[PDB]
Amino acid sequence: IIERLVGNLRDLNPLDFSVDHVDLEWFETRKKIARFKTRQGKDIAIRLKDAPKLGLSQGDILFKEEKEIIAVNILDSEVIHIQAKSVAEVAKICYEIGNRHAALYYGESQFEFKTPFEKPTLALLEKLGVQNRVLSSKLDSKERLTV
Amino acid sequence: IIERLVGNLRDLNPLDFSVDHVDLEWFETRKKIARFKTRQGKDIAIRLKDAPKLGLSQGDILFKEEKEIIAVNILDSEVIHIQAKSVAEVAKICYEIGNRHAALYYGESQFEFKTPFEKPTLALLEKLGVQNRVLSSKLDSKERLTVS
Amino acid sequence: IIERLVGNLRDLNPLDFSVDHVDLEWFETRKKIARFKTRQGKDIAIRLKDAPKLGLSQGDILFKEEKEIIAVNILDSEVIHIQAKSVAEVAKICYEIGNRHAALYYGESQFEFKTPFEKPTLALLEKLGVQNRVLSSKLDSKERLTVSMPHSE
Amino acid sequence: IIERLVGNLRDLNPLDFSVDHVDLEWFETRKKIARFKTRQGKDIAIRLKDAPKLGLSQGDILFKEEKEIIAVNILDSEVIHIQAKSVAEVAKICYEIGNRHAALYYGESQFEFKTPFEKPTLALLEKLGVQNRVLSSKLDSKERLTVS
Ligand code: NI
Repeated sequence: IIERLVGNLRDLNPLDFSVDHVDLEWFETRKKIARFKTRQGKDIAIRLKDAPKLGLSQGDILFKEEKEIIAVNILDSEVIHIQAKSVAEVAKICYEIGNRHAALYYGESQFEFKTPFEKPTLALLEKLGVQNRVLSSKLDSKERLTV
Repeated sequence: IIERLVGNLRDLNPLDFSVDHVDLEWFETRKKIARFKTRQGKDIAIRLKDAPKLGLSQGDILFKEEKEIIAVNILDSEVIHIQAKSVAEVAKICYEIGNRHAALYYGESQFEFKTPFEKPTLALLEKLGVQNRVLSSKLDSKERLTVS
Repeated sequence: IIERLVGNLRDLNPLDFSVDHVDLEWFETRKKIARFKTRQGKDIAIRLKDAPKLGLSQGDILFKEEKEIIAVNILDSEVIHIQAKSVAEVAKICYEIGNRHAALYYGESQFEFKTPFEKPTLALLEKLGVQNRVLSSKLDSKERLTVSMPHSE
Repeated sequence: IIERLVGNLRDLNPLDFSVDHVDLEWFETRKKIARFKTRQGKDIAIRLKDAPKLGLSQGDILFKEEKEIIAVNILDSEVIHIQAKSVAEVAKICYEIGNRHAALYYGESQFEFKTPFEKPTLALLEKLGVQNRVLSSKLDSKERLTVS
């Protein structure tokens, strides 16, 4: 029964280790009491203090033992990436989506923002006519914009 | 009844023209119709074709008889003035506010933003710890952020 | 690839059968295109000719060939239950929550109601003080309460 | 400057008095502070200590000198009068209106509620086959449901 995180694979870790991942959808990282069957059949429960608020993230270690580990993996989803030309054009998108109540994440870079696919968020984005694309990928809860 | 934009005395206009405007509070800027009595107690009503979708801007030139101008003044209001420290910070603000369903205006510099004062909001802005000042101020219908 | 329902188990079916439930979370019952894994091996896609409007329900028969059945189990989750004293009160909750854009479901009797636990939704429910216990419980689609989308459909 | 809700009229008091009325719409009762022109000529100096949440109700007695009084008349407005046939349906309605962040008031009959008139809100009410009827009427902020 897991209680606290031993950090992240990201912070090396050249692996090197055996890793059992725990495969979680994006909408599932804030779960607090939970039971899980791991990637390799294994069992693992979670009951956390100072649960990372924003959510659990890519490669979060639930369990390290010698060279054995369990990390969180975060399953890829359908996703609208967004490219604002300008700092104004950012504010505009963001308020807009806010107003919509959609979810919203930072991109890999400056004027990039990903939010889940939804046919009407598309809609919006075309209306105001912005640079988007749908790409199966990864919305780390670390990237989110507070509820 | 009055009908046409002839613009906005931003195109100075160091007057040259004795001025008499109507006073709308900032949201009353999108009546498709209504009547009021101007600031020097004169009369005229409204009708609306093609009046810019965002609302009436500051100094929207209504009437003209020689030099004697009838137009629009937007009263100043209590206003939260936000200074973002980074493009990230902006986005947060906007999403967060736009979600609140509150209303937003672009500011003076790239990173400045203006919304009506409320407590819920001010509050919020401090539970995110952005720097801002509460000021009394005009809100051009033109620097509003749209919604759709 | 599955097309439409074959009724429910409420229509017994005193099983007497081998149900292989597919396991839905509360908000998953309304997709019409999605790929599943039954409780045991089987792969299962759904493409739904005339989906029920409010969603899939408890043990709706997704697949009925011979004895071999595959029905919908709906997972449990933390529900704020709500028992509320009068028609006035009801009317508040509901309004206050619709504004919150939260999910909301008719409970067992005329006065009770269920909603997904979040913290805000609860925090207020005390802040205005209606009777409510939080319970691991099932949220039946059949018993929703339209939707929304928030603001304009 | 007025503070005092000197009281409210319906505590008879059956005039008894000359009473000058000042006429606001429902949307205008909200403020602690701002200014005005009365039925017969005049103009109001005020702020509000205990601005009863809700706001300025009907004939909340503002100023009072002899049989010389002013107080709040509130104008009629189109209103949607709703008759929910059961609590099942009370809930579906309330919720679905709150979901529009629209406005809503307790009724008079038992499964009656009232909300401003808006062409989409209407649109709503018929989709559900809830039965209503649009009437010009009063709106007591003593009757608006809250949102916290
Ligand atoms: Ni909303």
